[PDB]
Amino acid sequence: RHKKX
Amino acid sequence: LVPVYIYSPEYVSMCDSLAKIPKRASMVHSLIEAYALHKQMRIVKPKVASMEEMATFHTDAYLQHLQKVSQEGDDDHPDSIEYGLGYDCPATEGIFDYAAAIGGATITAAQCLIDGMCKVAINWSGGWHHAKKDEASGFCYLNDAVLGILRLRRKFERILYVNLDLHHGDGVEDAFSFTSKVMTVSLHKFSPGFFPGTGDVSDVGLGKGRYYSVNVPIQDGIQDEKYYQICESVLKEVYQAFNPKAVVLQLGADTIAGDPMCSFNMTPVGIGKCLKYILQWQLATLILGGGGFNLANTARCWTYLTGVILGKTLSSEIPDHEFFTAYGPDYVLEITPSCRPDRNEPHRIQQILNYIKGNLKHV
Ligand SMILES: [K+]
Ligand SMILES: [Zn+2]
Repeated sequence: RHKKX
Repeated sequence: LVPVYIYSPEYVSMCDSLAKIPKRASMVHSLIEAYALHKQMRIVKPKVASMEEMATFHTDAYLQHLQKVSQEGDDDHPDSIEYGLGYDCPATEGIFDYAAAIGGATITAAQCLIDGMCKVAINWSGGWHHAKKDEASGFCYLNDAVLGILRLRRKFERILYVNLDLHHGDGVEDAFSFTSKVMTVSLHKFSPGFFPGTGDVSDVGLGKGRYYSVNVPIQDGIQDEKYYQICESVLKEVYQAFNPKAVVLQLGADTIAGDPMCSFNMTPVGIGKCLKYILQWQLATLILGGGGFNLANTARCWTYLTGVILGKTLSSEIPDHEFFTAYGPDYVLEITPSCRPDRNEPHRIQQILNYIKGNLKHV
């Protein structure tokens, strides 16, 4: 998981 | 022959409530109306997606969770992190119904295309292509792009998804990773640490879908001329190899100069050339929005692109309307690129293109 934001 | 424009005042008001883009839907529609473009389109009120429609992609457990936290806006529910809710995707009160309305709007656009009502149908409040079957992601709660593609599959045997948003259209690519009925083509920023972290040129899909995913990884600072050269080269090859019967085109405006993400350096004119190239194929085309976090520039962009769809040249001056003061102090439609470097080296772009050509030989 990545953050957008 | 006249484009369909998916719109109602109630729909725009729901879309205005999305956490990361408040009021944006009103600004976009208001500017389109200010240029009188709606008078040249067939206005179609969206239908709301049914649970059965949503569940053809999303899981029951995820839909049930979204419905539950949506009822009162429980942004503090302990189970939300499993389902992707949290910082990027807060449990805004009503979000289930808002997302169902956006899903339904994209399905309505698809159905208009199936019925031959139009050759182009527009849902500028759609394009939420990061959501997974069981997970919110990237400001996306329901994947309206996937739902639209699945509706188009009723008639159109092969569908091309073209993503021009700054961010890799990973939810759509994942949904169709294992099939050859839908080809996905994504031009996006690709850099370790940059959301969603996927979409290298070597990502080509899986199983029976191998080579039916195309990814064009691009670096910061790209401007109109080079972007169009890339886009045209890839789409030329894709069109010949895949022979699509319908196109879903995602035009997120977070690539445009002035976006706070400050990554690409595009103007609406460059995106407009890509759009014109696709329109000359004369296929059923579903137009979606997506990201775009300079709200006035996103309205400038999508209004300009609506003009491109209609074959119209728009006046440079922003017309008087509800949000006129958001366009000061110059009040013009055109956007100027920033003075920062293009980090895309010609040899790298060429190798990416050659790699893609090699993949498409298998198609
Ligand atoms: K695919
Ligand atoms: Zn984006």
